[PDB]
Amino acid sequence: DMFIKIDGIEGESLDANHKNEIQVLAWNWDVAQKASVSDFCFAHYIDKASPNLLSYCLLGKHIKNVQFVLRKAPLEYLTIKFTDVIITRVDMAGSLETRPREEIRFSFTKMTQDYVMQKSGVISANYDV
Amino acid sequence: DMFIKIDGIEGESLDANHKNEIQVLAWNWDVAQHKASVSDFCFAHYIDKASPNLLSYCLLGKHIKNVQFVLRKPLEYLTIKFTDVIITRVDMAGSLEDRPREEIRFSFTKMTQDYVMQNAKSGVISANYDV
Amino acid sequence: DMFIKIDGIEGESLDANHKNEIQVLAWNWDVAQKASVSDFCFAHYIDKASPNLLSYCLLGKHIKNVQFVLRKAPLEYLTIKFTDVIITRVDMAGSLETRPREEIRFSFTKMTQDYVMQKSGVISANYDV
Amino acid sequence: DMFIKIDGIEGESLDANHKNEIQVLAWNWDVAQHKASVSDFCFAHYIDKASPNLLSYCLLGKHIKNVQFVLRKPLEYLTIKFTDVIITRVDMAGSLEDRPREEIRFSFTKMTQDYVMQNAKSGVISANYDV
Amino acid sequence: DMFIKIDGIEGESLDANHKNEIQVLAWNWDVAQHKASVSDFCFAHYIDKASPNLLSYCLLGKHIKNVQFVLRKPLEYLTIKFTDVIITRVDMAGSLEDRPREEIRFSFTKMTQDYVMQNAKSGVISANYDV
Amino acid sequence: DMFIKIDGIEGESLDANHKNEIQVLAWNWDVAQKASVSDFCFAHYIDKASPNLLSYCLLGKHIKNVQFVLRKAPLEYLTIKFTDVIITRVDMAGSLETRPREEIRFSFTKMTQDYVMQKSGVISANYDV
Repeated sequence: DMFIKIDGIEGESLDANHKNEIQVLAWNWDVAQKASVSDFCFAHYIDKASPNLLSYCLLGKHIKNVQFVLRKAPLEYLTIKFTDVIITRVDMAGSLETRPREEIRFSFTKMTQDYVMQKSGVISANYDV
Repeated sequence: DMFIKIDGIEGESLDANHKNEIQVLAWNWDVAQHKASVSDFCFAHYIDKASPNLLSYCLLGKHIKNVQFVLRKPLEYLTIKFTDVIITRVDMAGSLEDRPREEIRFSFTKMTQDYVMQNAKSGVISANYDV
Repeated sequence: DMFIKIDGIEGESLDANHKNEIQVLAWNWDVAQKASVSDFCFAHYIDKASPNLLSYCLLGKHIKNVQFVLRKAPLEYLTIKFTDVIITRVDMAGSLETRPREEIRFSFTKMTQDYVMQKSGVISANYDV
Repeated sequence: DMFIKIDGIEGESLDANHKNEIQVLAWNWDVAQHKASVSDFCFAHYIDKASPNLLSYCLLGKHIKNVQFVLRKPLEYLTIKFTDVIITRVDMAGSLEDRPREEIRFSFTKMTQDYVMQNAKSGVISANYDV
Repeated sequence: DMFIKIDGIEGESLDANHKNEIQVLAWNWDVAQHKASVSDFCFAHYIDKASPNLLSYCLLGKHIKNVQFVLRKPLEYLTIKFTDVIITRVDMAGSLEDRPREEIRFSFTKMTQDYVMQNAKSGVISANYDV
Repeated sequence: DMFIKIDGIEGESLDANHKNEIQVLAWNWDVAQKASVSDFCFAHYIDKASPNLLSYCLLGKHIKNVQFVLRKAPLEYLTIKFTDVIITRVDMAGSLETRPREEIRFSFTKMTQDYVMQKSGVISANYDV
């Protein structure tokens, strides 16, 4: 299970620990070679958050915190937290065979990546621009 | 179930609530921030009653006042309404591994997107935009 | 069933209503953005019309009328008629698994697109350069 | 069944009517009008008796007088004959998911294409062309 | 079975002989002669204990003294050891059709490659190279 | 069965007639339009020859003769012999599902291509730069 919590933009997950967050279907992020850091990318079904992701994109409205979480099917073993997020792309599509989905890309000035070991410690990275 | 209702251009859906609109097979649309860059709306349908009218409006650059696109579960949970539409592309194709189909792309000056929530509606979340 | 009737260039269909016309296997056509109108494209097996499509292509010989028809498997629900046609490409290929086929592209100065409703009216478009 | 007979370069077909010609696995050729632009004729065969001769003629730019390509149902229903041929390309390849094979492309100054009709022949329709 | 042991960056393999190293899912590396052009070494692993450290070293341009990559049948038949490594790329991705994974590419100033032969070891064949 | 014998660089085939040569998994070569002659290309599993192909590549060390042979599954029906060979590329990769493999490309100043007919004669080609 994968979830993303976006300040001011609710989704519709019915998970007990992530109520009203966005269920993530796919994601990616990369960093190359002072480094070149790409937009963070996720996919979700078109849902409650969709019209607000579109507005925020179209306006360049800033989002204070975003939190992305991966859970084993129930340890939340990976957490990435982002600051000063800007929604930079919204891509939607559907066909006749599940619901339509949308891919979102966003920028950020800071991040923290926490990985949780087992129950042992935590290993972490962060970055700033 | 997906429908598009285009002013002046009837389709041939036999759905009770969408009689004579166009049944949509697939669609896509995007927006990116380098003012947003907003793509043409794209959809596919079988070649039908609407096709020759769509081809004319395209060839002539003829404006269309209102277009309404709807997805349904049976809740109509997403509606996108576009204003002042111009048909920018008509691509048709068929093969023995079919009915032939056609992709339509179009311009617009404004749009509204409404997502409708329901509980076991409660409400609608909306966005709108204007060139 | 799909058929194309080309002035002066017979095919070998044994259909009762389209005797000696060309059976079409695939086709496409597109129009974009005064519009940009592409060549009309069809595929057929290499047949009686093939050497004449090749000659006409190689010479730039003009063809007065071409008629393309789609039939439900028997209403002829779509008709496209073209004027002043030029054969602009001939592409042939085969393998070991049905017969070889050939793709033909042609230009035209005019067209009429008739769609037939049911039995009701007709809706039509045309264009000229 | 597909055969190519190339002057001076025997293959190893064991077909009765095409003894010692080259069996063809695939081919293609095209012509487009921007004088027509006419592509090299292309075919594939297994690496065989003809291959090292084909490779020599290519390397040397050696002219070949006549090449005859035939498709058969058993009516030989299409024949293309080429004149003054130059081998412009030899690409060979093999893998454990085989016999290795080789694609050959060639130049020509003239060609004739004959399509033979039969009823339950009646005739032939032909085209020819000359650089 | 494939392992990579990276100085200062533990993984979480539970293999007896490679405890706390990184299990590798796929890799690639090449060298071409136009001094040879030598590519970054590339590998993939599941997102694990090593990932945030790998991401830090990348972001900072932090040098890593020794990296050792091993393939095993159970003979460890190929070992490549690299010296003075810099992490040049970190690409991560997940989907519902999974654990997410991550590709890592890295720089190096020297490497040694040993291939170990055995009979029913007898020996090792080696190559080494230095920028 | 496909084999390649490289001067000074042994492989590990256990075939009786090609003991200690390199088992080839795939190969290709092409010649186009004085002709443009590509590098000869073969794939093999990472094996005894691998570290020496890498060294020779990295040094530009010359190899006097290379012999490539194809055998029916046992007539050796095709032989290509190369002179003054240079290893120009080494590309390795593996995954979780047989062993890793490596692709090798090499240059040469001369070659002879012998094809064996049946038992009849031989047909041959060669080239020099």
